[PDB]
Amino acid sequence: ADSTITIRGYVRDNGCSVAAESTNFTVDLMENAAKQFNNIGATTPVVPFRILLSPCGNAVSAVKVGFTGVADSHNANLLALENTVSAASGLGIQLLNEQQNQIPLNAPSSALSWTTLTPGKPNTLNFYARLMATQVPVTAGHINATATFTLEYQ
Amino acid sequence: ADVTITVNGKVVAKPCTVSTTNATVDLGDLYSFSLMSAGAASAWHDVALELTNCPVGTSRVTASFSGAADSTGYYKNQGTAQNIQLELQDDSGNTLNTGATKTVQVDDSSQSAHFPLQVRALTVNGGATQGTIQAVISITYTYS
Amino acid sequence: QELPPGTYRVDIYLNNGYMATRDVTFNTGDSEQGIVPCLTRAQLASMGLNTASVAGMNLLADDACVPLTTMVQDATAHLDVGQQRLNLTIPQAFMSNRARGYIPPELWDPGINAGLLNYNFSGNSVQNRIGGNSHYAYLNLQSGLNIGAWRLRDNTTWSYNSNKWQHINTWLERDIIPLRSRLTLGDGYTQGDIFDGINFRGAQLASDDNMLPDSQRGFAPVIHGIARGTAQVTIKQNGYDIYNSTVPPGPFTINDIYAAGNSGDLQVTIKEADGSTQIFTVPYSSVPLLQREGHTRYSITAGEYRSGNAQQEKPRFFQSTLLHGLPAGWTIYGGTQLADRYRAFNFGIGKNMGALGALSVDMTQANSTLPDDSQHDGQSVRFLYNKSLNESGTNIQLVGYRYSTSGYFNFADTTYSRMNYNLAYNKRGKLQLTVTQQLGRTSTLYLSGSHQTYWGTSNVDEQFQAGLNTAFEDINWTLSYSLTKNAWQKGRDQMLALNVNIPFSHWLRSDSKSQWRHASASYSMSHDLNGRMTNLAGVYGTLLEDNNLSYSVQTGYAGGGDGNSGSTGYATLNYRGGYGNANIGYSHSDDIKQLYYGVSGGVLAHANGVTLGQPLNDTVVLVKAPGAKDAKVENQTGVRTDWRGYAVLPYATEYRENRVALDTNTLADNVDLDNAVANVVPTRGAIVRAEFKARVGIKLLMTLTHNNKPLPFGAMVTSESSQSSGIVADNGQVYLSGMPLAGKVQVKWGEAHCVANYQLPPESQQQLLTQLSAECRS
Amino acid sequence: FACKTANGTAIPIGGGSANVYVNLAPVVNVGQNLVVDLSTQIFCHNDYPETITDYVTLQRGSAYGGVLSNFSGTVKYSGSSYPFPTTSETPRVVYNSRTDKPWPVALYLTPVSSAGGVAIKAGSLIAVLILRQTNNYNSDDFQFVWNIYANNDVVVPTGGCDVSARDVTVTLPDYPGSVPIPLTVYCAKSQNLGYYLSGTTADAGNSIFTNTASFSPAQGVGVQLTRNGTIIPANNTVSLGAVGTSAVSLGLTANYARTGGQVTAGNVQSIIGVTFVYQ
Amino acid sequence: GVALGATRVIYPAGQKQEQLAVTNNDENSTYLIQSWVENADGVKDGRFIVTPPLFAMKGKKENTLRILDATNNQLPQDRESLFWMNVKAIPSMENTLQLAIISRIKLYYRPAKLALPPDQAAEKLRFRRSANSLTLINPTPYYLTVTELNAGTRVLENALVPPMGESTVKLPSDAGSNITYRTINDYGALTPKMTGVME
Repeated sequence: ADSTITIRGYVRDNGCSVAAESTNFTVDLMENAAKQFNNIGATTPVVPFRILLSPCGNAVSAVKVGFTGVADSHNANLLALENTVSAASGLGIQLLNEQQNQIPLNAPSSALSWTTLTPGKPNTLNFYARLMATQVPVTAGHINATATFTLEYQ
Repeated sequence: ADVTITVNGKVVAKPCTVSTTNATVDLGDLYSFSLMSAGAASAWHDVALELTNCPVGTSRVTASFSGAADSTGYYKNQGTAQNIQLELQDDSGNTLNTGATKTVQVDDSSQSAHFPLQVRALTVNGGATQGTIQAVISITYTYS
Repeated sequence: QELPPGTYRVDIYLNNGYMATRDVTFNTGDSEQGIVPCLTRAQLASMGLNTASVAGMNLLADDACVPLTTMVQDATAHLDVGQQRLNLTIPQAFMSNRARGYIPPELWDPGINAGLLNYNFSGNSVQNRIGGNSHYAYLNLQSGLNIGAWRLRDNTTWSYNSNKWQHINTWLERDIIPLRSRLTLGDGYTQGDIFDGINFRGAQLASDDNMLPDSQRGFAPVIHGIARGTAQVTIKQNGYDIYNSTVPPGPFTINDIYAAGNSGDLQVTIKEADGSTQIFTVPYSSVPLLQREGHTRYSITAGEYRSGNAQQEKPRFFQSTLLHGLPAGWTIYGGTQLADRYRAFNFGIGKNMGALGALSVDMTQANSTLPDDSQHDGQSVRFLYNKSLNESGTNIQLVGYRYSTSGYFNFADTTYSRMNYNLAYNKRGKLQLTVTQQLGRTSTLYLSGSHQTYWGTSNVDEQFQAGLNTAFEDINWTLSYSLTKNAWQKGRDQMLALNVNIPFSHWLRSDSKSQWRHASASYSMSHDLNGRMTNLAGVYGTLLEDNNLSYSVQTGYAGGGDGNSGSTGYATLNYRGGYGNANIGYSHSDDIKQLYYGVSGGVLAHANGVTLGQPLNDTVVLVKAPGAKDAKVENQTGVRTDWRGYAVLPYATEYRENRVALDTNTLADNVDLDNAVANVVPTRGAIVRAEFKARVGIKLLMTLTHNNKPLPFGAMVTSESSQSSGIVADNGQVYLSGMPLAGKVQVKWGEAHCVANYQLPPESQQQLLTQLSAECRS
Repeated sequence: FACKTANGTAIPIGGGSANVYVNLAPVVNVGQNLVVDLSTQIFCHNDYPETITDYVTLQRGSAYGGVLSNFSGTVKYSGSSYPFPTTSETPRVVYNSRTDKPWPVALYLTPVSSAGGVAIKAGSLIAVLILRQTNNYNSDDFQFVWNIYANNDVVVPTGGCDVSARDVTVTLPDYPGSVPIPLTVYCAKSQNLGYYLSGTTADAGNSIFTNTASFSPAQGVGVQLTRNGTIIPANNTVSLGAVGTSAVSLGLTANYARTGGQVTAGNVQSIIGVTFVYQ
Repeated sequence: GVALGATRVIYPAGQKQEQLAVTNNDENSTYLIQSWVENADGVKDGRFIVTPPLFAMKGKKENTLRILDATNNQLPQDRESLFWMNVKAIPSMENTLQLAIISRIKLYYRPAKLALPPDQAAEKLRFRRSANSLTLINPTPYYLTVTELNAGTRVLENALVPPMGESTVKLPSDAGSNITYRTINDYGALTPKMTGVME
């Protein structure tokens, strides 16, 4: 104690590193050269796509999720594609959760649910999506679109 | 030699002056995101210590540490946050434990010396709690 | 799955891990699909394979069809051409750069070639009641100069008291990167590794540790195993998962994480994907002389001797040191000393037994020629035991003993000029001991002792300390005892002393803006067993905002023993100006009355001029952002820019990343940057610029149309007038800055169409932000 | 004629020849220094004063003994200073008394040093005395050598002045203590005198002797001296002036001296000779 | 692999801008950032200024974002104010599909010199144990961020209570008795469990 030594400080909180998954489409007129099926034509091999909910904070524990996109005209619960001459015709994209249940588009925050999290240790969302032949039939073309996920926090 | 005379003596070293007594550095506040892995640590930070005005013959001084370490051997935080330990070494990269000691030389001319030392912090187990941070260490000296 | 053998365009994986997509030729052979590719070693080294990790591969050709499943064990290839992949399973030892936090060294900086001064004057004046006044004058001097890697340093001083130069210290040095090492010419001192620290002038070539990822620094036991299939191993210690990873199949080893022998021992738990776990535990203690295996530490030292005694000689010499890590805890090491009247040779091994605590014994023999030409041989031996932490909070930190013959002496014992340093009473043996004990939660006791025997005289020098800490949660209880005793003199050398420290923040509002949270006091006492009981109170802390100036106040009282009672007094202020640092101290103790002053600083000869500022540490970054005036560099104390727009930081780690952050709130209303954060990896002794694109001028949002439309999104804009350039938001909006008041604008999105033009009224000047709307050319 | 003394009374060995064990008072004198009176010791008597009167003379060649044997003086035979070494035969002392009567011989010394002296141990040979006892009784001459040993170790003057003592040992108050050096010198006679120094120096200015520390050596500081402002170069004679019987001090003060640079703490030790000059 | 400074923002009165670090960690992928604030009604009206409002980021970078006023004191200074930061993250550049990511976080404009020190607010929420419901009344000028509602046994729902406000929530009757809960501090951390007082 002839000399004295001191450090002070705090910890700053940090959010979640969020990594996505881009899915190519390679179905290539299996569904559409065969069908010729009604506007409920969501016969399409779904893809489990993941969200890397890692790393995160600690008090980060339960949040609210949500999605925006161009609602298809026939079913607003389908994603319309990009308005392209090189595209297909008569399709709308259906989202499915990890339990394979169709997800409501553009729903307000009042209906949302607290996605409970694992503090510290990593998490990952593993969902599905498919193509629903709205018009009968579907002509060939490109399958291009964008969508948006927003998370409102804890 | 008509008469021969025997003259004797001894010189012993006295306390010098300090230059200071009052080291304190805050480092700002960061992320247990960035400190998530077990055994993650901070960035080092410099500290120099002088002691001046030394009596004649005084050549070497041992520095004698003191601090509150936990069972890691690294120093326990006294702030509210947890899982967090402290890291002082020399600039020869050698662990400065509580109670420990280190002798250095003294410059002949300037009657003084300095202490090139480095400090950072750490987690051991990773994923520390969030809160406040407090740390105080003491040091005495012996002379040579 | 399966296509017939032949050449395919296929996404090459490696345990599902994509590398590239090569046309690969297949043959009816041996895999999961009955087919083998013809791969080249040039492909595989371009794929992740350490080629020399598999022996027998250098003797192959460059492009011969690699028999990998046979030459390499636990190695499978599997094609899946339904998805066109090649899932490859390899034992991990055949890859590289698995050091977490690896840095490629070609990313390292040389720096600039530039000069350097570092000065300091200081001094005091004392008034004596008997004798009067006393005035002292010492200026310090540290220059340097760097060209690429040529690192030249000199220090010296000037003197005057109530009176001249003295040349002190100089060296030029340079590293070699593939040799991983550092050579220096000039003044130097040796290292206390096997032998003793020796000042000299010469050549000194040493392996540098500080290139390592620090996960390699320190010893860790290197862990071997073989995975059957893909597994995941968790590793624990003290109940904490100290390591986890999923692991591929195959033999493997572990060169991993920072060690802690006083964390207990290792809790290894190997979950193969079946669920079967391969459990054992791993011991760990350490010698401070250990090497992690594969490392090899060395130095090559030669030159002429330097001391500082007139009564000696300065001859030429040589000395060599070398160490290399070994299997099974064994440890070779060795250097030797080769000089004129003299030769000296060590012999080695130390070892960790793991279960029994680490231990080392070594022995050196030397040949000597005394200045009366009596020539002798001798031997010496040393013994060092370690035992780590037990469950009872107990650590054996060091056990040390050394012994030598009568005929054993040192090279330093020889160096002299005239004959008759009392060499008839060399030491026999030396004992030292280091153990503490964890005391529950809120206490700790430290225990140290050392012991020293001599040939000839019957006198032994000993040293002892016991130090105890208790903390009641603000309250710092300190109680320690000292006891040494010495041969050349008489008296039992002891002291007992105590302290409690108290802070002031722990009583007030933590968000009160009082400086009084940054203040504290303490009170201490002691007694000598010999009359003198003494005590001390001290109140100290920080000051105005940056705490660059700060205060210390104390006094104590002395009593007993000699009848020299007395009060004290010390008051000291230290300020750090941006140009350099300066303080004034004061003592009064009633006979003693004295006053303390001193100013340091550092000077930079660079290409853009000369920079002045605070003291220096060995590697400094230039801050280049012209136009800055008073710039808070974040987490940096006393660090601002000049009136020009430049600054420096001496603060440096190296071979490691460093981060440069700036306050916006300290900025002026008219200049902008793009990223206030920079990052470097420097080497040792270098110089970095911190360049930042400043934008001086007026700051402005506009919402612009053309063809009665907000023009399409994300287009590119430049100023014709200024250099500044912009990117179009929605609604025909773009923010820009660094601008003049009147002018013209070029905009490209298709083929460049739009050209706008403008003039704001000048009264829009006390506003940082202005807004308007207009149209284009096209 | 039985003789005796008080202190040693060493044996009449080989007839009337003998050793002796005597204490010493060698005295600085003008002309020739006193060494030893023998009437202080030697108490001879005629056992029969009635039958015989012993006629004891000394024959010549009775010299000093040991290293003393090369020297000259006088010898106060019956109080009469007859020249030394004995080159003639002296007259007789008659012995006709039962009283152990003193034997009147005192020894003198031709002084040749400055104020110097020769220290002699106990028991060593000091002188060789060829005496001769005839008698009135008959022609019983028997001639015999009285050899001189001591019972103590005494310094004899060889010069004509004298000091307090020849051996002073001091230790400083430690750093930066300096001591006045206590010693005074008188003479038998007013003599212009001087002195210089001796010992291995450190400085070329001859003002700093070295520390010849034996164990735990302090270094960097040697032996500086003064008289009262006066730093003394070695081997340079400072005068004294015409000094006689007054014991006068030399005004000296011993001092540290920073020889070189880095100062080694520890123990300090040096022994210094002085040399006295007839002026 | 993108992230922000933190979650929650105070704009104190008297301030000039607010700084906000945001960061991508990945060293190749490029992103475009839109930034806009809506009110507590979720309506974008440009009342506060985020610079740079639109940009891109390739490689492992960072940006500090400054936020300014554009209202000039037209707001009820008696209590704090909620707004919504809306942060659009765009992957930059074959039959594919991707997502954009928005951070919609709060904003608390704190005015100058309100009465109660905010720590002393967590004790001032009063209640009314009403039927299958609950009334939960804020007498104070603070937004109130409550969780861990354990009315005896049943772990219940999160709540925001307006400054000078209240809330009424649903109650399943198959619960325990005592209101036990935690809330959030001014630093995101959990305040301890407390006890509810109705009537």
